[PDB]
Amino acid sequence: PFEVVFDGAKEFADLIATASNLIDEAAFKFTEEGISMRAMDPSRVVLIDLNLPESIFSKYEVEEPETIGINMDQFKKILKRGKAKDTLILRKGDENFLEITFEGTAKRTFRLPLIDVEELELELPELPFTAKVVLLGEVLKEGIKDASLVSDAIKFIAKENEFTMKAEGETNEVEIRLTLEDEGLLDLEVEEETKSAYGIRYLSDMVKGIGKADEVILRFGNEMPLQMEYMIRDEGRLTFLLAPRVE
Amino acid sequence: RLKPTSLDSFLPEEHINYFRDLRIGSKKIRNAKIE
Repeated sequence: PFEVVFDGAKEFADLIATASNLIDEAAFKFTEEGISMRAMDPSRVVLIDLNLPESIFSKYEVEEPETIGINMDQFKKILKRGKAKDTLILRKGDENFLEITFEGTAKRTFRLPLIDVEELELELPELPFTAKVVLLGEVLKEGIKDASLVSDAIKFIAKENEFTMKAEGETNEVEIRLTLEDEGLLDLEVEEETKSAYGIRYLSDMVKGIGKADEVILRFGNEMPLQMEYMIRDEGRLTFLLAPRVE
Repeated sequence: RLKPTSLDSFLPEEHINYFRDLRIGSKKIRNAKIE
């Protein structure tokens, strides 16, 4: 059982909404260090991994490591009805429900039924990534936006001295090239030349929460999933793993 | 000429089954909620 408090419900709501625009249910594991949410879209094309450390919570009390399972559409419709700086409370008893309490002005409570789930294993087994790219959000966002006008896939190429986002349609082609001389590329580490490709519709959703100045980390491999990590609204780390488009 | 994939092809079978099960669990719980 546990009780957690966060000041500013709609902040917390928005935090959750961003982390979950691709998914329908997630497993939240509560430990001492903090909350780790893990999820997949039903097609199992994207893995979503969110960390919220103890620190960001007014009160944070967790007995033993516990993992609950939530219908995320259900959870969001409850968090929706969260004032701007009411305090948010999340009580978990011994029954498989979660108590969502919003306090301030008028205090209301709701009971969210959980999903039978076993303990979450918190990990992301080291995929043999061969390229690391670190770049500003503004650039990554504009790359995907631009590509979307032209295709529904985008191709990533990392070479020793350039990173390139490539999209080809029936109408035209668009390309973004970065070299270390551009302000938009902070790091480029390429153990061997690496090419892969990804669906835009997925990517578009993944980058929405990213702000123009945030550092984003990309790791991928040849015809391999993309890992994308960034810090979200000064709270914790969001990490996506996205399946590639191949052949 | 670009075929989609899922993570089933890249992640351990056990991890996949977890969210597979989680999803089944989730679809069953679609209705009815207090206060």
